Amino acid sequence: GSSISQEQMNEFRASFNHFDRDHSGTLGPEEFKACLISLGYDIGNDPQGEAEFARIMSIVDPNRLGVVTFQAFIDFMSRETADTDTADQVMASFKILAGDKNYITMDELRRELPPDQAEYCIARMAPYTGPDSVPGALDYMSFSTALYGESDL
Repeated sequence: GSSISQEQMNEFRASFNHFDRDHSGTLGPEEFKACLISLGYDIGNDPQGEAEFARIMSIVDPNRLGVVTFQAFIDFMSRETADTDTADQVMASFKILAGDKNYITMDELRRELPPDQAEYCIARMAPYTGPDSVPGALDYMSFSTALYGESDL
């Protein structure tokens, strides 16, 4: 949980691919900086953008290679996306860990999003009372078609 959606990695890969027509797999510090703008970042020829870009280049390239890889900008994106989610990635992730069962426990889903994101998930996930049921059993498969946190929406 707390990660990229299918549509998110789509535009991330596409923008790096749009700017990196050489398919080197890496671009320069200015090229990748303008590549963020394509996603909606105010980081381009602005002194504030330069000030935060200075942080970014130090993370993706502490070796001062003078280049940034697709995976390297993702390394910091993973830190900023820590406190946010989308319905796509949260439902998708449960199926990976609960593919062994037909349901999820509150304990198991807390591994995916340990902060209050888990509590916000329990507040919508359908309850489970099947043969393998435990007091914290929730049917994640069911969540896709039914939720109760927004019953009056």
